[PDB]
Amino acid sequence: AKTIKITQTRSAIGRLPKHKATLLGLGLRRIGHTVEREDTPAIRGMINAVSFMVKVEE
Amino acid sequence: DKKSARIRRATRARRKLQELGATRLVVHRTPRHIYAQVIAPNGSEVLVAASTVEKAIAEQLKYTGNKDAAAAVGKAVAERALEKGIKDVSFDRSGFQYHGRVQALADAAREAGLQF
Amino acid sequence: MFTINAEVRKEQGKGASRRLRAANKFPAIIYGGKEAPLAIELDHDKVMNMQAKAEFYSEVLTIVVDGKEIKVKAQDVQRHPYKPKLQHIDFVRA
Amino acid sequence: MLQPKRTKFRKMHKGRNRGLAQGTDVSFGSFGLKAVGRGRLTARQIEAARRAMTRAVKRQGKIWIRVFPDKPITEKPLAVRMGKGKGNVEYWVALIQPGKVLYEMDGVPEELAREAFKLAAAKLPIKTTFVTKTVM
Amino acid sequence: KAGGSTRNGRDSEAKRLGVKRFGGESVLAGSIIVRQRGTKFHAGANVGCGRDHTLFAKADGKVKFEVKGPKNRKFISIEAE
RNA sequence: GUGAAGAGGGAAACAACCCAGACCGCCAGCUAAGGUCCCAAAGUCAUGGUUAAGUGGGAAACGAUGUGGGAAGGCCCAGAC
RNA sequence: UCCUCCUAAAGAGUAACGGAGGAGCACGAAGGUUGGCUAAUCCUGGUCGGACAUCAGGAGGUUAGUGCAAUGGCAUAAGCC
RNA sequence: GCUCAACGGAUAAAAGGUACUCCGGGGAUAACAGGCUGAUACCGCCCAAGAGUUCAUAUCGACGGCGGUGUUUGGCACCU
RNA sequence: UGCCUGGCGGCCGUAGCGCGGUGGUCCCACCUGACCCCAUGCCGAACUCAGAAGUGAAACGCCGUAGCGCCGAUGGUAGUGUGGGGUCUCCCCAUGCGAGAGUAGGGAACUGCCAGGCAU
Ligand SMILES: [Mg+2]
Ligand SMILES: [Mg+2]
Ligand SMILES: [Mg+2]
Ligand SMILES: [Mg+2]
Ligand SMILES: [Mg+2]
Ligand SMILES: [Mg+2]
Ligand SMILES: [Mg+2]
Ligand SMILES: [Mg+2]
Ligand SMILES: [Mg+2]
Ligand SMILES: [Mg+2]
Ligand SMILES: [Mg+2]
Ligand SMILES: [Mg+2]
Ligand SMILES: [Mg+2]
Ligand SMILES: [Mg+2]
Ligand SMILES: [Mg+2]
Ligand SMILES: [Mg+2]
Ligand SMILES: [Mg+2]
Ligand SMILES: [Mg+2]
Ligand SMILES: [Mg+2]
Ligand SMILES: [Mg+2]
Ligand SMILES: [Mg+2]
Ligand SMILES: [Mg+2]
Ligand SMILES: [Mg+2]
Ligand SMILES: [Mg+2]
Ligand SMILES: [Mg+2]
Ligand SMILES: [Mg+2]
Ligand SMILES: [Mg+2]
Ligand SMILES: [Mg+2]
Ligand SMILES: [Mg+2]
Ligand SMILES: [Mg+2]
Ligand SMILES: [Mg+2]
Ligand SMILES: [Mg+2]
Repeated sequence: AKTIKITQTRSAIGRLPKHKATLLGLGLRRIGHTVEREDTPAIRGMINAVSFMVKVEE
Repeated sequence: DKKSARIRRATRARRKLQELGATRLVVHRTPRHIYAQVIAPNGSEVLVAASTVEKAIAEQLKYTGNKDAAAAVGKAVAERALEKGIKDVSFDRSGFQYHGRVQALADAAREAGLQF
Repeated sequence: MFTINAEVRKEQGKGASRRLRAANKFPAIIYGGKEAPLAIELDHDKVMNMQAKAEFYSEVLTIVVDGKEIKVKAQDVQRHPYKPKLQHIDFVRA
Repeated sequence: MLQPKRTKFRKMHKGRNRGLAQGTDVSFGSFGLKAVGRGRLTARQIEAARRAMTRAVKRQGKIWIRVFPDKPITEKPLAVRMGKGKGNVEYWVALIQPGKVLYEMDGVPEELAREAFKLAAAKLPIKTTFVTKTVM
Repeated sequence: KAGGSTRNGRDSEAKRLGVKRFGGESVLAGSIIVRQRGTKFHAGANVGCGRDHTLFAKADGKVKFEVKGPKNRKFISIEAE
């Protein structure tokens, strides 16, 4: 119900700790990892925060 | 000037009773009249009031601004306060000296039954 | 008389204003009176030529937006700090 | 050579020189010498460009100096190791942002102000330009 | 070419002042809210002022920052909780 | 943040830079930075311009009818330069 | 060794043989409480009396004061009788 | 009752020399040289007030400005 | 319910100054007197008491007034979080936040409880 696909497209090696925690909150683990999350403003805020290294499919 | 220095002279004990939450008897003194009012601890509403400007008090008196009028006022405001169930207050001199008409008022209210 | 052609800004802010001054334009605003303020954009080389005269800053100017003439006056202008260019102009409805 | 008479403190941090300037418009006179680059102007560079335009106008017209050197600059002496306190105050500078009007001038023609400010800008490390009094 | 010194080597220890409990933050009675030198803040309802102008809670509840008075001074009060 | 304690690919080579985190094996595929004339894997790809300096492929104040584009101006078939 | 400000990057904290200043006490009242009061400076007039004593008025409104360094406070005065 | 002030105070109680020297270690740390840098130095250049009978630029060039080299005096302490 | 005044607040300058006007039945203020209660490091000035002949001069209150003070958009600019980039002492791009100053303009407060007076 209003769920979207989020796909990690870049690495998280040199990234900030807050961005690594945001990717953990989305549940992304490795590159090309496509995950399925609900569409809330909190989810959209994490995607906004790491939009450079994810790809939202909706 | 004189009004302002009286307010500066009163505004320490007024703020102290403001934070004590004290129901407070407020005296106001003129050369001709003397005023009294019992104020709630919020300071925004009154409970009872008495004066020498009222007819029921002034018509029994010689002059409205002597010690006998001030004692009649403190008696009337105490009997109205005890009618309304207000017994314990704190006396606000309102920047006057506790002396003369103010003291005779507070002694009348103590004698009529208020406790301060 | 100076007749200036303008267009209503579809978007505002810093990125838009930088991007207009990139594309040889500059924003302005018409305000005053009871009407709401109107966020316009002008051609830079035209208005930069028109402002060299003191008539520009004295007379009443006609601004055409959507074929709708608005008689204004030049209230204030923000200039580039070291280039002969215009950042932004305030127009008060006369 | 311009220099403050008194100072609240004798020395100052090195700081930075980022940002745009404030003395942008030609306030007092008719013609102006506007800074385009960024940097610091010493009191010697200011007084040399003042001499070059005072002589180029034959004391005709009036010349304003919009800047003032108020930042002390320290240097350590030669063959002194890097510790043991901050260096000694040697000279005074004025921090210059782009857009700062450095000088103003009136009472002279435009072409004379061009050749005077050109003789002055040849004494200055930063790149300048010529400006006039704009209405508004 | 050896020489120099520095008459300016001193400094004192950091006293760890500031606001210990912020707004909307439930405290116990006696909890230190603010340590400060002067009365940069002032004591409101259910808030005592210490010997060193320290603001402590006289009761339990939430901290309320508010601006009152003609001088626009900043008061700290404890809301009930 | 990386190295330290981290290999791999690129930056000619180049701990700390860019991409990216090596369980093992495969004569399988897709990609990152960076690249596609030969050394040396992949476009002598397409379309439209600029440069003539080997600029690219090292550097300033300043200087100069180099050349491309744009907006305006003042003289001018009552004859301009 | 201790205190104050800056460096210190708007919570705390944060270094250098970095920039500037102080302390190693005092007070039996300079503490407590009640009551009351409100400065600096300048102007005018005025015996000795003068730039400047004291006195009266006026502007001002804390630019003063705080036992001592600086900072933060202080009119409900924490200042003064 | 301690200027134990070297102020978390080695003891109640303590200054120096070694080119007559010695041991353990360090390129964690100096002198030589190299390296980085280029303040300084040196070599150029820009403007041109003037000097040069007149005449800024034959030769010089004040006040000031921009670079180059790595060449002096130095800075750092990366190798030993 | 209307007007006016006094007291106590709320709020803390859109509420404050200034300028002009205006008020006295009541109230308030000044006032009259002081041997007394009480008071002056002298003084009934203040504090206090006993009063009410006079006056609204001052103060205070009210009304008006934009010389200020104050408030204050819209747009833009500065800055900046993240990511990227350059000619990297400093800037640019995408995106998010977004001032200060200034401008137009606003603006000569609003409101609660009690008591009294005159009208209604
Ligand atoms: Mg941006
Ligand atoms: Mg590696
Ligand atoms: Mg390689
Ligand atoms: Mg590598
Ligand atoms: Mg390489
Ligand atoms: Mg492929
Ligand atoms: Mg690619
Ligand atoms: Mg090949
Ligand atoms: Mg801090
Ligand atoms: Mg911080
Ligand atoms: Mg004391
Ligand atoms: Mg008191
Ligand atoms: Mg005198
Ligand atoms: Mg010791
Ligand atoms: Mg120790
Ligand atoms: Mg040995
Ligand atoms: Mg070493
Ligand atoms: Mg060496
Ligand atoms: Mg060099
Ligand atoms: Mg040099
Ligand atoms: Mg000659
Ligand atoms: Mg020469
Ligand atoms: Mg030169
Ligand atoms: Mg080191
Ligand atoms: Mg070597
Ligand atoms: Mg009036
Ligand atoms: Mg009297
Ligand atoms: Mg009057
Ligand atoms: Mg804005
Ligand atoms: Mg603003
Ligand atoms: Mg006002
Ligand atoms: Mg008024």
